[PDB]
Amino acid sequence: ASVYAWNRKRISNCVADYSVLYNSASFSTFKCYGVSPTKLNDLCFTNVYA
Amino acid sequence: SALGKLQDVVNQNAQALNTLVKQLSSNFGAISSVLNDILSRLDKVEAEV
Repeated sequence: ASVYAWNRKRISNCVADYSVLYNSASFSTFKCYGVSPTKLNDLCFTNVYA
Repeated sequence: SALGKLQDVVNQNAQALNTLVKQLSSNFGAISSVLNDILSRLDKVEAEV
C-alpha cells in the first residue's frame, strides 16, 4: 500500500511463532513497545492487527 | 450512635489498610500495575526500569 492508504489484516484464532520474525536478518529495523520482541513467544493476544 | 469515638478508631484503621491495598493497583508511570505483567512482557533491561 501507499502510506496514506495502509492495508490492515486482523489475525484470527491460531498459534504463532515470532522468533522466525525477530531472529531473521531480513529486517533493517525491528522495534517493539510495551513488549520485548524476544518475549513474544511466551504470550497470547486477544487479536493481532498487522 | 453512642460509641462514635471507638467506632471511628476502628474506621480510620480500616480506611488506612484499604487505601494501602488500593495503591497496589496504581501504575506510578509503569506499563502495568501488575508486577507479573512487566516480568512476562519485557527483558531485564526494560523490566528493571
